[PDB]
Amino acid sequence: NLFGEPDEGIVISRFGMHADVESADGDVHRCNIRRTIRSLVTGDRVVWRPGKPAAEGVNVKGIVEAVHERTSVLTRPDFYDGVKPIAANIDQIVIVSAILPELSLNIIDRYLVACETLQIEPIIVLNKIDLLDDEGMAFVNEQMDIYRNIGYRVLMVSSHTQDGLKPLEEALTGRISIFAGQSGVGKSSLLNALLGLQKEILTNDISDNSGLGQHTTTAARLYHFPHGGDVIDSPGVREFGLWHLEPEQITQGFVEFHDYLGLCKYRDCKHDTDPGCAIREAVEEGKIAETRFENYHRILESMAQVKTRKNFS
Amino acid sequence: ATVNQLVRKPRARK
Amino acid sequence: SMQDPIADMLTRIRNGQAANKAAVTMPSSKLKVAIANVLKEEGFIEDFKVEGDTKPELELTLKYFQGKAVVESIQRVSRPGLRIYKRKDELPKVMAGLGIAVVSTSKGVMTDRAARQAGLGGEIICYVA
RNA sequence: UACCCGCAGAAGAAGCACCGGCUAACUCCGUGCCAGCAGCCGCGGUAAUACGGAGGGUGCAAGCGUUAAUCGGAAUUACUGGGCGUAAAGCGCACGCAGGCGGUUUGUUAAGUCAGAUGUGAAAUCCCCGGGCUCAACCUGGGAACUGCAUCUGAUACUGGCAAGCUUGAGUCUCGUAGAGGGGGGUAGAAUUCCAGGUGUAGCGGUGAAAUGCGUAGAGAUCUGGAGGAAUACCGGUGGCGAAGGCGGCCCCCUGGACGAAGACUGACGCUCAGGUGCGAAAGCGUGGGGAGCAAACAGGAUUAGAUACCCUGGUAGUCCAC
RNA sequence: UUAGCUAGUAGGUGGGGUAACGGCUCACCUAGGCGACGAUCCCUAGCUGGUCUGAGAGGAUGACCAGCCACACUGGAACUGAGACACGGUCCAGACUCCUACGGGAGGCAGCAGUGGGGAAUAUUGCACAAUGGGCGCAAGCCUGAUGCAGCCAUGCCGCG
Ligand SMILES: Nc1nc2c(ncn2[C@@H]2O[C@H](COP(=O)(O)OP(=O)(O)NP(=O)(O)O)[C@@H](O)[C@H]2O)c(=O)[nH]1
Ligand SMILES: [Mg+2]
Ligand SMILES: [Mg+2]
Ligand SMILES: [Mg+2]
Ligand SMILES: [Mg+2]
Ligand SMILES: [Mg+2]
Ligand SMILES: [Mg+2]
Ligand SMILES: [Mg+2]
Ligand SMILES: [Mg+2]
Ligand SMILES: [Mg+2]
Ligand SMILES: [Mg+2]
Ligand SMILES: [Mg+2]
Ligand SMILES: [Mg+2]
Ligand SMILES: [Mg+2]
Ligand SMILES: [Mg+2]
Ligand SMILES: [Mg+2]
Ligand SMILES: [Mg+2]
Ligand SMILES: [Mg+2]
Ligand SMILES: [Mg+2]
Ligand SMILES: [Mg+2]
Ligand SMILES: [Mg+2]
Ligand SMILES: [Mg+2]
Ligand SMILES: [Mg+2]
Ligand SMILES: [Mg+2]
Ligand SMILES: [Mg+2]
Ligand SMILES: [Mg+2]
Ligand SMILES: [Mg+2]
Ligand SMILES: [Mg+2]
Ligand SMILES: [Mg+2]
Ligand SMILES: [Mg+2]
Ligand SMILES: [Zn+2]
Repeated sequence: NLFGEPDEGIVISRFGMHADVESADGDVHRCNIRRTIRSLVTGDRVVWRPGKPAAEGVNVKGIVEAVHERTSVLTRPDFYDGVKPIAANIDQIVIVSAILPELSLNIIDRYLVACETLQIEPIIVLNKIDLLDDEGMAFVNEQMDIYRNIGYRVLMVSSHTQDGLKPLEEALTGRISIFAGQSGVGKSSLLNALLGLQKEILTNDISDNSGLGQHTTTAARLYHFPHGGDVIDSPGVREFGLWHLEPEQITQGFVEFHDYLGLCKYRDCKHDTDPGCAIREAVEEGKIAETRFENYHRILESMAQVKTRKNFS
Repeated sequence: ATVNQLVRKPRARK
Repeated sequence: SMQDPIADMLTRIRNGQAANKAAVTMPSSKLKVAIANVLKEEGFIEDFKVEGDTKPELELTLKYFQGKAVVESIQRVSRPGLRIYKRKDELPKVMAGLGIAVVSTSKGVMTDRAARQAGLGGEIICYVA
């Protein structure tokens, strides 16, 4: 009770019982939430009132009353958790990966399917590239040229080398960015080399395994660019929620496969066991790499095994 | 239960 | 083991009374005769006989109503783990005076009704309810 | 001063809490899981007797509610008057001191207990019958009570002590029977793996499917021979033995308990157990041996979103023995 | 989640000591004493007749009344006297405050009220020796913040309008 001025501000982080709300000038001011709020995410503009200070100048919390409309939203379902939004109100996502512990290609493919359902442009960014040789660097560059023909910008950086940070910052100003990736892929290290942020906490960095990666940093913490825009950190995520829509939308989740539709034999096609698939003929031609095609029906065979019990929102 | 047990130690009042 | 033979005596009486047994036997002693003779004179049992001199064996004849237990329940009161003694005016009654309480005093074994004219107290043996 | 006479006129003299149930009393409006309420149960997002207000009522009363504290309810530390197969609880088991308890017959002691009496348990408080202050509170007469303790005289059934016993408790002997009871020392034959030789050829191996691995230096398979290690098929079964954990090829040696038959014999020698004492699955630890197979960690290959686990090919510690 | 404690300690002789017995004290002699029926150590607490609760057994507690013990700023010591190791007696030390001419002295409200302070919270800086009890004295008489009273505090009980 005894609330303050209704105004518009940006929520810094989410802590369940309360949230960190930045004001219209840059004041870190933690607030709790209203009981009728169905969801609140990182970086969501809200209506809020900063309570009332009991001591003169010393206030404890305020409240967050209302939530504005969403521009975008990042909803990923989960077994026995349901559809949960992670972040919202964003224009650009930056897929951040590293060569250690692994560099998979199936982790890349289903963020592409999600961003086609959100009208967001993902950017492939590799880290930890200073540990490889030029024979190994040329092969990973060859594996990313397939991701360059399909229209996505590929910038290959390193935190301990500061290579290619300046072209990474030029296309990133004026927008908010999720640094999506797996556990221990160099998310927190790239936050240190771009921002110049306050070095007194500067992150939680424990990723030490035998051949694996650890997710030490939590869900999302908000900061600001020196030029403009916001950053959104991501958890170490190994999950794939494809409970959203039909497999017709899986065909729309890939860029170069748009221009090859309507060219096969039948009006409906599984594209794996059907004779005369023109998409399969494009892979056999070599204009589409077979790594993407074998992973494509791996997505379709994944929906033969995730669908099994049932789930609905 | 035994009376001879309570000779050594009575019932412990909380 | 057999450390309270009066409690062993009351165990054999209560079982055969409920299990429709016509007659029971038990090892005899001087004190078991001094209790069963009182129960014979108070209408609870019928007769008792002695058998054997180097192995004294006491016998009791049971008693029924229409096949119903005459002695419904009996309660050993004093015991070798805890002795119970009362005075001539603190003698407890059984079922407010219906049942009898066997109390052994210096004038022999008698009831609390018989201890009023005797005016003595001592050890309570059993509540013959 | 109490007390009493006289005067005037209802004149000077009633509030608080509750009202969903517990727990006495019901409707209306406002508010909209917000505000609030609340000892418990839990009430209130569009009809709330539970919030706020009004009407009316109920319970008390010159007081009424609230908070804090003690006991009762609470048999919820159970002497009266609780439980321990699964709700919390029977030590993993055994020996055994102190301690508690103890068959049967007689005599004795009168310790415990019981009977009677004396002394004492200050008064006040409480209880019984009274008296007094107009009444009550309060004050007070006497009695009872203070279930206590000490001493003396008694009774001897029970408990205790002493004395003499008795044999059914508990033990002892003989003749026997059954058993994977323990310890020690030999020994057997399959099977596994390794090694040697022979014949013999393209796969063996493994899985849901494959791969790692092995093999033309001839694997695998078969046969002969040898070495080492650990375990004992069938018998073998709610079968047996042991205090328990447990214990299984055969044979010898040492040794423990259990049970039955016929008598003889000691005469309660007994039961129980806080500390104390020993045994006590497997893992693990120290020292020195030993090494097949199996197998933490780990190696490698599939699986997968990742595989750390599952699956497979290997493999150290450990599993073996002594201390 | 305290198991060993104790050398004047346990006992004896002799001397000393107090009103009385006694390691109460001293020299000597003995090595015992205490203790799983709780010695010793630590923490807490005045106790009892009682009050309250409870059908009773029990349980919690010790204000007012009465009995006893301890204490009188802290610590120690002795005198006086029949009786004190002495609440309004003394001496010494420490602490605090006051007076002072700077060298010194004075003082003990846990007596009646009353102030400051603490805390949720507890009173008038009253009257009287009329009665009762006590002190002194042959008595008269004097003294008594004991006590008898009064005021404040709906603080409790009871009664009335
Ligand atoms: N050699 C090298 N190490 C790098 C580079 N970038 C990051 N690292 C190291 O990689 C580790 C992982 O970095 P970190 O940012 O913590 O990973 P993360 O993805 O944020 N982890 P999390 O999932 O917990 O948030 C760190 O030890 C960091 O120093 C790089 O370019 N080169
Ligand atoms: Mg991080
Ligand atoms: Mg009602
Ligand atoms: Mg109200
Ligand atoms: Mg309404
Ligand atoms: Mg009144
Ligand atoms: Mg309470
Ligand atoms: Mg109780
Ligand atoms: Mg119970
Ligand atoms: Mg249980
Ligand atoms: Mg057991
Ligand atoms: Mg005689
Ligand atoms: Mg009295
Ligand atoms: Mg009297
Ligand atoms: Mg009286
Ligand atoms: Mg009257
Ligand atoms: Mg006897
Ligand atoms: Mg073999
Ligand atoms: Mg004989
Ligand atoms: Mg070791
Ligand atoms: Mg393994
Ligand atoms: Mg070892
Ligand atoms: Mg002397
Ligand atoms: Mg007084
Ligand atoms: Mg007193
Ligand atoms: Mg004194
Ligand atoms: Mg003094
Ligand atoms: Mg004084
Ligand atoms: Mg005073
Ligand atoms: Mg104060
Ligand atoms: Zn097709």
